[PDB]
Amino acid sequence: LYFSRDAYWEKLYVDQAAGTPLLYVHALRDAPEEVPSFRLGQHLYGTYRTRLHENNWICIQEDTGLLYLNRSLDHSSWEKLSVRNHGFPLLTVYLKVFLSCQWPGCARVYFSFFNTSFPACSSLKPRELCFPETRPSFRIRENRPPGTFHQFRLLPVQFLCPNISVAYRLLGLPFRCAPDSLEVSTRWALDREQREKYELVAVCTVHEEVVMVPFPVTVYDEDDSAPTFPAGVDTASAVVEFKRKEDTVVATLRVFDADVVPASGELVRRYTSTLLPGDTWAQQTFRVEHWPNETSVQANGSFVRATVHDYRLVLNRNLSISENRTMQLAVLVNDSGVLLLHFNVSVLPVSLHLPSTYSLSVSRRARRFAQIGKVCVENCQAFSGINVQYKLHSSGANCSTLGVVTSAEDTSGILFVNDTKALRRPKCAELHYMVVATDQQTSRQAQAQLLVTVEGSYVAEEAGCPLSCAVSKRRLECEECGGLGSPTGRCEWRQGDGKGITRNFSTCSPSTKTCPDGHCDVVETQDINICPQDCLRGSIVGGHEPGEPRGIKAGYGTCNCFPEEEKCFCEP
Amino acid sequence: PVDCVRANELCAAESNCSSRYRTLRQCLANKECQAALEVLQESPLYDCRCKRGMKKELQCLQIYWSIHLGEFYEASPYEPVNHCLDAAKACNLNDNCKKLRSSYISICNREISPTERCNRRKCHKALRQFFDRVPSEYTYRMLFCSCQDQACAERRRQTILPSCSYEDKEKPNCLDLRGVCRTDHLCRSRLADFHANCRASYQTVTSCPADNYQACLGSYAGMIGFDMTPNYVDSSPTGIVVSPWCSCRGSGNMEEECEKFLRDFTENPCLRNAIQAFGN
Ligand SMILES: *[C@@H]1O[C@H](CO)[C@@H](O)[C@H](O)[C@H]1NC(C)=O
Ligand SMILES: *[C@@H]1O[C@H](CO)[C@@H](O)[C@H](O)[C@H]1NC(C)=O
Ligand SMILES: *[C@@H]1O[C@H](CO)[C@@H](O)[C@H](O)[C@H]1NC(C)=O
Ligand SMILES: *[C@@H]1O[C@H](CO)[C@@H](O)[C@H](O)[C@H]1NC(C)=O
Ligand SMILES: *[C@@H]1O[C@H](CO)[C@@H](O)[C@H](O)[C@H]1NC(C)=O
Ligand SMILES: *[C@@H]1O[C@H](CO)[C@@H](O)[C@H](O)[C@H]1NC(C)=O
Ligand SMILES: [Ca+2]
Ligand SMILES: [Ca+2]
Ligand SMILES: [Ca+2]
Ligand SMILES: [Ca+2]
Repeated sequence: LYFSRDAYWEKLYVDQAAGTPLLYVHALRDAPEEVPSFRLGQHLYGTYRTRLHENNWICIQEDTGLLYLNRSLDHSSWEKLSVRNHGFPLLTVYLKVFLSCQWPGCARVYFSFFNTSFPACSSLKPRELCFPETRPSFRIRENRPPGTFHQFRLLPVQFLCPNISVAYRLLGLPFRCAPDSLEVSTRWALDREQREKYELVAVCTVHEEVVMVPFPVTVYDEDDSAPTFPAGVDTASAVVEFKRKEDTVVATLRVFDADVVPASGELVRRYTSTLLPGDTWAQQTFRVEHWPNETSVQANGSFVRATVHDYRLVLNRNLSISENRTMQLAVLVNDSGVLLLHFNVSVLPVSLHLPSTYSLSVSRRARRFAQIGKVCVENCQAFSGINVQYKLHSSGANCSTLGVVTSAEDTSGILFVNDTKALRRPKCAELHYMVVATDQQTSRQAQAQLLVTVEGSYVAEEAGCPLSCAVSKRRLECEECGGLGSPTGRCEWRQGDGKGITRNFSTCSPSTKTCPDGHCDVVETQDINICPQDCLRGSIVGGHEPGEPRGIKAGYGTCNCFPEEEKCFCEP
Repeated sequence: PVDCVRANELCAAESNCSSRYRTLRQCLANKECQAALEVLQESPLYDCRCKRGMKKELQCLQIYWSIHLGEFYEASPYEPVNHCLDAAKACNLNDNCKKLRSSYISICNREISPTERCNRRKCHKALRQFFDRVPSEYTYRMLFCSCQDQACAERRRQTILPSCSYEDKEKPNCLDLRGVCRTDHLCRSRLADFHANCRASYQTVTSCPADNYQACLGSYAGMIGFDMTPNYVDSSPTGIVVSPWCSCRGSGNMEEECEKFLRDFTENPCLRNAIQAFGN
């Protein structure tokens, strides 16, 4: 038992006599034992869940399902009931109907009342003689014994105007309009899994006007579909090799289901994924994430929808390097039909050796905090959740000149000039360092050779030089003076364009590959005089756009910066 | 007309009314409920409203939803009352519109991370503070300005800055977003305010109740800055369809109610005719 709709519609007037039939109802059964009873709610509901009075004018026939008028109407009862609307205009009342307020356990019936009386038969258009204002829309389960769910006629219309010749007509369809009785029935039991929608055109014919009205039919679903693989895939092989992060999607698969019925409120409570136990290392390092998505599939030239569940497999912690294992994981799927999944996971350890000797040089004219070379593992861009730190050990322990800091983006170290005087000495000209590549989580480490040659000559800078490269504004004063961060000893000039506010802003940097890079690395952020145009937290004078954590993202004209006041200027 | 703040004022001045109010509040938050109901149907708390932009609107709504008994429509607790270039120029020549305009822009145009595009709650707070205390001849002129080409429609779409507030990574279910909006006090009251003033009608000539364009426009613009915050769908010059950031997917057997809930924003002749007649 279920109501075919949730809203029936009826127009009322003043002084309609008793015994006037109002409307029909329909309640299609589910089992061959069910008889539709119809009981009425004992309150004339007004607007927004407000009781007005008990029903005392409308009675019902439970057998034919006939709402009709028990008593007559007047102006006095309706002006009485309009008072209790509490500041709202009386436009539509409604009743509640039980059967054995929500569909399908209850059905509310609307009544749109007019303060005027019943107009004449010829004073009404046949569009207002055939069908109501609210075009219907029905709710039908799948795979149920069909019956009668709708009737066409307007009962007070033909009850008060019987002399108007009116016909109704429907156009391999299971639906049918019977002759000599304008009830609508359905031949066979239907399924949404074949087709979900049935829109039709019902034709009313008066004397003379032919009126076409749309007629939608919606089919509802039951859980008639076990979970199904797309094509035979039951397992998924994956290797946890380089990432080892707290959370990375390891394995991914799809499962088809034509059942839609466990919707998003109760979707967690019905479609169950269960990691089968057996090792505590899996339960401390793995989990299964699950969500569906609706897709549209074709059945007989139509487009119905179904659920494609996606099961992915997620890590739980930072896996260390020393893991040298493999497992098979088993997954239960419950579509409350019972499905099993597998995952061959292989967690392979990582070698941490380096090339043994990093032969390189450095010019003598360089200044403090100038980048030279890069120390890194053979797989630089493979590490995700493993911290690798770099240090130095000078051999003579007397000629300390250089240092290494580690960026955790690439997990790699960058050489920087720490001292000027030790590089300035002709004694410490070829230096031998033990670059030791360490680790934080598990103390596996390695080491390597660093030979560096102090090469070139030394020339003093100018008399009025500032301490940073970005103080200069023109091109000549940039390269004829030496700032801090450059390993060349002089500052470099990059020249932009006249295309307005661009990223290509003309400036003076230490290195044209490092300072206007758009990234503030570990080297530049040590002391804020090196690269102010990538690492400042300050104010900008001129049309520009600042960087996303910090810095100048785009400028106009020439851009110089005073890092002593955290101020920058941009002007052609 | 007694608002719920003064209704609580007259409620706290009496002993029986306060007793039945706290009794029904302990009931909701048989016979104890029904006696309190049949007493408090004559209270000043009964049929108390609130105001738009009033001081302590939150307490008024928390009092009003406290007496409410536990559904597509609900009762509104309120008083039932180049062109876009010129709109922005008329804003920036006044001082009150300029300050709050630059306030919500400089809040909502601040990217934090490459993942987090903007901060959500501060942007909504700035947009609510903009659309509460600005005179409505400035808000309606900038949000509703008649266009003929694509660039004007793009400026009109970018006015509430949808890159931070409106769009998200996904379009969730409209029914779930309705449940989230009806969980909160303020969003549920603004949604009931929109439902009471912007339904379609078969009797009135403009399909709007009381033929009131102003109440439907105020009920529209009062939803800005919540999770159910609508905007335009594209940069169409003449085609004007507003929509919240959701869709009909994931509906299950609740598809028809989701479509009917979405047709309030997509296919409302009342709201579209109100926008068109305001544009004339
Ligand atoms: C679901 O599938 C549609 C297909 O176009 C896609 O756009 C959407 O991102 C998918 N959503 C999820 C959560 O997978
Ligand atoms: C991992 O274990 C296997 C077991 O035979 C061994 O052969 C292999 O050398 C181990 N991995 C490393 C990096 O030592
Ligand atoms: C699936 O869930 C239902 C609901 O609790 C339960 O009765 C059934 O036993 C479950 N399936 C399995 C294989 O346990
Ligand atoms: C997963 O491991 C099992 C264990 O023998 C094996 O039979 C199966 O073929 C493996 N899966 C794949 C895709 O090779
Ligand atoms: C995992 O490693 C990352 C790498 O930096 C680290 O930031 C994070 O705190 C680690 N988390 C855990 C739970 O170990
Ligand atoms: C650079 O030199 C200073 C002073 O000699 C010292 O404190 C600092 O630790 C050095 N840098 C590194 C990375 O060792
Ligand atoms: Ca079926
Ligand atoms: Ca299923
Ligand atoms: Ca199904
Ligand atoms: Ca840089």
